[PDB]
Amino acid sequence: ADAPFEGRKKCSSCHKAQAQSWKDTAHAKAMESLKPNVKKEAKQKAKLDPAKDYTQDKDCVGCHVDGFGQKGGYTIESPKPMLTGVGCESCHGPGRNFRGDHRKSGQAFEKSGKKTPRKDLAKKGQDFHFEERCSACHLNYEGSPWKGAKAPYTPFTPEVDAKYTFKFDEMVKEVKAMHEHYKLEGVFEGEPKFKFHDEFQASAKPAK
Ligand code: HEC
Ligand code: HEC
Ligand code: HEC
Ligand code: HEC
Ligand SMILES: O=S([O-])[O-]
Repeated sequence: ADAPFEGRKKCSSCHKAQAQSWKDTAHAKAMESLKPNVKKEAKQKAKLDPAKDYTQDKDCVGCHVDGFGQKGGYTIESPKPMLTGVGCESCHGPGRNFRGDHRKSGQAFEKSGKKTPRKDLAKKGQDFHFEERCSACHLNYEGSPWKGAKAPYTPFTPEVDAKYTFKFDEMVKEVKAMHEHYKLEGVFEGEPKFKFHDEFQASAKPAK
């Protein structure tokens, strides 16, 4: 089983606070990095060509868009703007099947306070762990600590520069590059629950 990708539109329409915050992160602008003459210095350090247009190179786009190589995902032949940049489904998982449960569950909660178990969403493909997905992009290089590495690899590795060292427990809390967290009403409950969920909700900004 597995759900296809659809893009950021629906998620963004119901979750405007996260979407507006996400919009300003490096992830949202990931495709701009593949354009000619952008990030020239970093590209030279990694021995890449600073003037090359890498926006349609299959050795690069896969980690700068949503669901490359997966059903419903971004393709160089049909590069959907709503799948351009590392977006919502790249971390939360393809949403085709679970976004429907977010709608119905939210309606049920608004009408009667009924909560829905996270177990139902995980069954529909939602990710509440994240490590593996971040790793498929950030730790995808030869000999990396992550067991799933396979080409094409990311040019940006600790070997190129120590700043490219990725540690999940640290980076997932990187407030300068992850979307801000906002308070949830509590529609969903139970396991699997992200290990830092309560920590993030206790420190979250008001839903407004
Ligand atoms: C409106 C019809 C929604 C759409 C479209 C999507 N989501 Fe949703 N989501 C919705 C509700 C009413 C809730 C509960 C909010 C609350 O206050 O409790 C959610 C919740 C989430 C969560 C949090 C899950 C948890 O562990 O508690 C996430 C991470 C989330 N939604 C993500 C998400 C994504 C990526 C979507 C696009 C595929 C998406 N949602 C669509 C309502 C709606
Ligand atoms: C591939 C589809 C990715 C997934 C999944 C995740 N990240 Fe990522 N991240 C990716 C790229 C291509 C970039 C660079 C964007 C650009 O063009 O500039 C990034 C960047 C970050 C950063 C900022 C840079 C840094 O400080 O290291 C952070 C903090 C980051 N990414 C974190 C992160 C986490 C915690 C993820 C899983 C929840 C995650 N990323 C997934 C590509 C991809
Ligand atoms: C996933 C396996 C990737 C492939 C294939 C490529 N890139 Fe990407 N890129 C990836 C990550 C995880 C990051 C973030 C690194 C960090 O920690 O900051 C990036 C980042 C870039 C950047 C920005 C670098 C910086 O600002 O210092 C550029 C310019 C970039 N990537 C270009 C690029 C090109 C041209 C690729 C094909 C040759 C390419 N990347 C592939 C992950 C992945
Ligand atoms: C990986 C780099 C992510 C991207 C891209 C997006 N989100 Fe996210 N989101 C991420 C994490 C690790 C978490 C915490 C999980 C938890 O259960 O605590 C979240 C959480 C949310 C939530 C829950 C409420 C909140 O924390 O604000 C929502 C509604 C949510 N995310 C929505 C969302 C949307 C619409 C995105 C695309 C614009 C999006 N997220 C991208 C990691 C990542
Ligand atoms: O519909 S409720 O989750 O705001």
